[PDB]
Amino acid sequence: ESKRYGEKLKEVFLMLDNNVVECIKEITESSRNGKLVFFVGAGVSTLSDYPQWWRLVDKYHEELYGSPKKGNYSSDEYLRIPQIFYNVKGEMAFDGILKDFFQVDKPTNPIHDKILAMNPAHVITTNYDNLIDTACWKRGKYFSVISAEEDVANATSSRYLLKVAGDFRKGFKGENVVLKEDDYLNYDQNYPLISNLMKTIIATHTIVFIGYGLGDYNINMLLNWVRKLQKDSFHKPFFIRTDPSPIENETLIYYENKGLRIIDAASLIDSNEYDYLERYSAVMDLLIESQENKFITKDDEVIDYIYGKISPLFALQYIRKIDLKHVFEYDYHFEVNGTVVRHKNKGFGYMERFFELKESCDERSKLSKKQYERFNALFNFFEKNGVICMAKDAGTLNTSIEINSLAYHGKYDVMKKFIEEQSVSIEDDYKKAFFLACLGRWEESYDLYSNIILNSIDESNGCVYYLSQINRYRIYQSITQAVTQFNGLGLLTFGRHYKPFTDEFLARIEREMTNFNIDDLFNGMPFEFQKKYKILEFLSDNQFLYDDTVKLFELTNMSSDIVVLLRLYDNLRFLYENCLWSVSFHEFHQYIRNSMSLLIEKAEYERTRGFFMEYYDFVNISRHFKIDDIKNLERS
Amino acid sequence: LESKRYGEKLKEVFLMLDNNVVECIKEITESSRNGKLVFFVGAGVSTLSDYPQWWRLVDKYHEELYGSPKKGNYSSDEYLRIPQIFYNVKGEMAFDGILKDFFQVDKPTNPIHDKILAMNPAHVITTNYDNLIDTACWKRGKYFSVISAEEDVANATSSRYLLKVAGDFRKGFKGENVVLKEDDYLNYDQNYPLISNLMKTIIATHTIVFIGYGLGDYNINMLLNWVRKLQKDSFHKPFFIRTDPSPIENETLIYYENKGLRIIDAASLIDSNEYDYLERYSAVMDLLIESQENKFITKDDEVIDYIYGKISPLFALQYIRKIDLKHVFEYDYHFEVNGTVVRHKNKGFGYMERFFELKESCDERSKLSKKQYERFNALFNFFEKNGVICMAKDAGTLNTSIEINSLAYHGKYDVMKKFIEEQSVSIEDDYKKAFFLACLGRWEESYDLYSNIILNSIDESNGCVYYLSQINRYRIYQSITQAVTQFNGLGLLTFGRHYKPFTDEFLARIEREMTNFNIDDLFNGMPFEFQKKYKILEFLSDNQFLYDDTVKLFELTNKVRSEMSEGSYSFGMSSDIVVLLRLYDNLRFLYENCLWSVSFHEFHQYIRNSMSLLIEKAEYERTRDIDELGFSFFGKKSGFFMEYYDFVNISRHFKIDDIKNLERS
Amino acid sequence: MKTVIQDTADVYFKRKSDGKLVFTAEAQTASFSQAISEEKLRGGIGNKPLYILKSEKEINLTVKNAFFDLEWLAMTQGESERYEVEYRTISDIYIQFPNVSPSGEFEMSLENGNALAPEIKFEALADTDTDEMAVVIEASR
Ligand SMILES: NC(=O)c1ccc[n+]([C@@H]2O[C@H](COP(=O)([O-])OP(=O)(O)OC[C@H]3O[C@@H](n4cnc5c(N)ncnc54)[C@H](O)[C@@H]3O)[C@@H](O)[C@H]2O)c1
Ligand SMILES: NC(=O)c1ccc[n+]([C@@H]2O[C@H](COP(=O)([O-])OP(=O)(O)OC[C@H]3O[C@@H](n4cnc5c(N)ncnc54)[C@H](O)[C@@H]3O)[C@@H](O)[C@H]2O)c1
Repeated sequence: ESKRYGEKLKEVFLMLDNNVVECIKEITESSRNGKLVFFVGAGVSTLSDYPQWWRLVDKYHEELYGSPKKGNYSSDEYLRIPQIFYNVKGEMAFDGILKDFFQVDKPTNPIHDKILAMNPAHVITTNYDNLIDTACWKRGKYFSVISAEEDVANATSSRYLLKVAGDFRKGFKGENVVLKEDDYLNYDQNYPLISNLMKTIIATHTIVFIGYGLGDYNINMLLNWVRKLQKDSFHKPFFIRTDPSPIENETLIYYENKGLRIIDAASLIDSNEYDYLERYSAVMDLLIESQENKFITKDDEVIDYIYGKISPLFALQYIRKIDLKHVFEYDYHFEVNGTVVRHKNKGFGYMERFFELKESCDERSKLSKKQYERFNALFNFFEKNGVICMAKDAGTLNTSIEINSLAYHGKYDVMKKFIEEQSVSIEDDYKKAFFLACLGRWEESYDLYSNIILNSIDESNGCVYYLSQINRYRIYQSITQAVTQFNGLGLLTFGRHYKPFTDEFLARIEREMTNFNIDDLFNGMPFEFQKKYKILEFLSDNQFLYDDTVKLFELTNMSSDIVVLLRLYDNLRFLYENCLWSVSFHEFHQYIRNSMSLLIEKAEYERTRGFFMEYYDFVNISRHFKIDDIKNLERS
Repeated sequence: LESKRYGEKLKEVFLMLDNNVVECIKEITESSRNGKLVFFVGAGVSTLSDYPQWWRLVDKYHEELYGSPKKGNYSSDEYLRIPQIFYNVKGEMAFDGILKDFFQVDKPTNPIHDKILAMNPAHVITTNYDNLIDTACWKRGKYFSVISAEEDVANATSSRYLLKVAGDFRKGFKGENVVLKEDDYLNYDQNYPLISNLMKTIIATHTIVFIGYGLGDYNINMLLNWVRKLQKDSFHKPFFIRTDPSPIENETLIYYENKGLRIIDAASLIDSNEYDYLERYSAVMDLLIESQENKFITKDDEVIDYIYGKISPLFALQYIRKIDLKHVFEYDYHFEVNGTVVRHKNKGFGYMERFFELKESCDERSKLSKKQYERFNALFNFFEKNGVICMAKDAGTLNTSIEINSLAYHGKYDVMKKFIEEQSVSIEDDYKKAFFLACLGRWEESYDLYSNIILNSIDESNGCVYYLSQINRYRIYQSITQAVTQFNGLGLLTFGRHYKPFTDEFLARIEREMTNFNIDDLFNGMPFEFQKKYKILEFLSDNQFLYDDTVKLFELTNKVRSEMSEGSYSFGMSSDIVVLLRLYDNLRFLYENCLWSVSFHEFHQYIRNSMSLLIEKAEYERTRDIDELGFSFFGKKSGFFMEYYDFVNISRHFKIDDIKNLERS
Repeated sequence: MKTVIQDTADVYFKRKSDGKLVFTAEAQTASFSQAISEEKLRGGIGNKPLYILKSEKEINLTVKNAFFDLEWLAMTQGESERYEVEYRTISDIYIQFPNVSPSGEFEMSLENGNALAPEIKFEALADTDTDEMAVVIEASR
């Protein structure tokens, strides 16, 4: 059980055909991107002992004729018997049996939780029980329920729980659900909105079909609608089949040409003829554990989960190690000294196995060329980012900072010469504007940022466009906060108030920059940019890279001094190598002043019951500090 | 001057409205602010850019076939009939040879494109073949995923669409990529099954505003037919901006307002000539733009209702802080710790100043409606209970009081037990009972009580008892697990019994239940109303908990130490009194709202570091030095005397070690 | 039940030649720093027969919530200078600093001017002839 199930799932993963592996790979990617929508039907509810439909058709049949039918009801007898009862006996009698059968309270099977474990964007069910609603409410995933035509427009949230076959929320009557034959014969005329709302999610989402038979009315109607489309034009839905006998090959070929990508449940495992709960569980746990990377064991696979998360971070010149535990999931914390530690992996360790490939030459040589040239780039980038090998294999521990920014050293003549020379390779333009910000020519920097934003949307580089927009917003703030003080303190401080900005230019910037919020900038970028460059989110908000000041609280009350200095240099290198104008504002200056003052104060404190500074400390003290602060630290 | 006169002219037009074109503006602005506004830009917005109208194409085809051009205007069917004859007679390589000449031209974007992309529409449904809307979105920093073919529906790179229900020329200037000659209008549902569904879903799930589209159009007729097929009231009524030269006949307006449209007429709002189309568009668009900034706010009832529109939701909470109140007004008034209010910059009428002046005079409060009087009688109580006194300019000697009305803060454990053993009346009683229980250990009962609270609020629309009850449970979960892993390596035999109050089955129950919670996502999972109507209650479920308070606490401590070493004097509020006020604000908020997060390391460190600074400043002030003229500068102040609250805070969140060292140092 | 008591003061900054109110603001802090300097000023015996007392005195002032006079703003905007400051803090003292110099520095905040940094600093400037740094006047309580 505890060990048997865990070993069995991993063993079954190694015997699956390439088709099932591809289906699982696509499903996991769709769930991770946030475009996975389940399609629950009768079968995920009967696991909770909910009554089946035939048990009500039998009651109708024996209340009409007098004896249960001698055999299994066909597809027509499911809709014709209840219709005969409605026509002959009446409507209140038709609803009394519905109240008798469906006025029951049943638990929620684990599958109802597993369906919610994959984070489906929507959920489309064709049953009338509130089991899935109860599960969603209890697990804390709010879903707007849509069981009536009037509920489509009044949707409070963005995630739906579309019940396309009615519901008993308003009462146990046959006018709210689709059960009879004429209910299906008038479904497109009585439900014109829930049909569009269901056909839109199918076309713009990944769809799974857990809990359905392979010959249902709904499946065939959906396939009939699907065949009316063009060449491919959409993603073929997946179909989790959990019937006792294995699917025949002819019926699999017939249905896989109509759109379905069937993942049979009675082929990955062997189970009893009635163990349905252990057939849903096999597929669901396979998908969930494939999400957790448990089924990952190979040399080329770790160069895909490593390259597939580091490759987007190539436009940036130097990314911080404090947030490098965010490009990878929260497991494998990264430390400023350069030490790696796994925290919440819960799977096969990839970075720990990754270091081994960089600690030999024959193991590396056994990698494919496509996976080896990737490893070379990963290795050199990792060295360039100061991420040297694992914590356990600690050795010579040195720390060096080599900020190469031409503005940190204050080589203003070099900046002017670089600005003068004509620039290509638009990234090189992105530097120039920042240099134009340093020299004070903010209007030219704004114009060059607008030009970069114009000629960047056409390209496939979103990082430059996003950073240029953030820099332009910061420059607009600087211009407005300088004009608000020239017509102000400027008369007393200088007299003869300078007008370095034309009034027309200020009107232009107020016409452009207005009606633009900075909090929703990252939310307007494409989905790929919202996942590959998620670490760039803190730049958008006003609390940028504030993940360091709280430890200043914690480290004020390898020691704290070395880590604080390392983080200070990391932030300086990040904000100066990648040209960002937000390095000259009051918040970053306050952070630098606080860190340096804490270090100096702790040196004095440790001198009683020392510290050696260098060029980068002198520059920071002379630039981010003031005369008053230096007098305070000298006298205190 | 254009801008000098237009701003007041728009106000004059607004006060002259019939109030039937005012509900439409209210709804449109509300949809724009709620992110559910979708425009339906037609073929009359591009004509402002001097784009070739379709009649000049039918005339070109008609010239090719029937010699000279037609003598007279074209009807609504000859538009789709002449090009079809040209296609079926002349050919197909010549049909596109005229489209290339009449459409391979680049034109500038008119200001109406900016007006449309100034309300931040969710999507932009258009029936144009040009790329003017896409260009306007490009040069304004908004990324709309374009959809002009059936194969683009599945490959939607973003969430905000730019659906073109007519086609596009991106694949080339050929008639097979656009909606055109009558056959294309017949084989449409069979040729475009996905685009039609997307359009009819955005129409049914958003607030649609029609710009362009003179009445009698083909597309408007089809939309009216489809809406006629709807049931009774499931669909909303699409608005309709009519910008024709002459006013609208009353009979036609009555006819079209019974089919779904809500026509906002432009000719009945201003005086314009037959060829003043740009002004007619811009009047309606400018009214819509300037209505959402509260520029058209004059009356006192408007101010009182608007202030009630951001305070009324905050009635389940018992005491909201002051720094958080700045978020409730969209960054318009800096509510200060002392209770004084300031102006951020502004956006419209100064409603806060008007509210304060209304509260100053009883007569002015009596010079208003009755229901607004009832609203004021609650706003005044809420503001008095939350330490807001007056405007910043009208400040003075403020006797700022603090109060923590909570049994948890004052011990009294027997009263807590008496309340807990008693039965429960309402869910708010169960919330306080769970908090008291958690303060009294017994976390197994507290977790189940929180689960019952979460389960028993299903359709009550009270997110405060739902958003918090989950969060507290998370904080009643970590404290369990963090306690479980600390009794094995430190509490192994400290009591000689290895006491683990939580059993082994319960810890496996909470693991199954409290799995994949991702508390940082919880606020984004709540309904759209809760995400804005209670936007203040978001810093609880993140790493921002006491984050920026500590960020400012470092600045305050450094300033206090600097003024401590500079031998400088302080006036008004200082860097030490502000710390005390902020600490008391947070302490009252957490306890009064019964949040379990007041028993974690971050808060115990923040209060420690605040009160250490306060004690430092008080002891320094007890031994001040006389100066040359500063001897008559700092006098009566004496602002720090350790009261009952200070003593109770100096012995609960306080450590024996620091008191051991801070007593002598 | 704690109750914090806070007072306030009004700082009036004007020009010397006329009564033109430069602006009016609040009082935030004042620093009277009187002390001596390094041994470089006075080394060995030197002036032993006549020891002279050297007193280095600095008067720094900070003002917050400052608004400029509209008439003076209009006069100065449409096309060195010695100013003065007056204090009227509460009894109530009337402190007057003559010939002060307004220092300052420009700071840019991320949040569109969070707190807008309305802090103005003044330094007391003393000439060889002028000596009255501050006039202290007391009135009825
Ligand atoms: N059709 C009849 O008139 C009739 C008569 C007597 C008995 N039954 C029994 O009713 C059950 C369902 O019959 P059906 O015609 O709907 O086939 P079906 O395949 O169309 O049922 C739908 C799906 O329910 C799922 N499921 C999960 N747990 C299940 C469970 N305990 N039992 C059945 N399905 C489960 C299955 O994946 C199934 O594909 C069967 O066990 C059948 O023996 C049916
Ligand atoms: N209908 C014909 O066969 C025909 C023939 C010759 C000339 N025209 C000219 O076409 C113009 C519009 O008639 P229509 O039948 O093409 O559609 P329409 O007039 O019935 O409606 C088109 C809508 O687009 C806007 N519009 C029209 N002209 C505009 C302009 N210059 N600038 C900005 N917006 C404008 C208006 O809001 C109008 O409601 C008329 O001015 C007419 O002179 C039409």
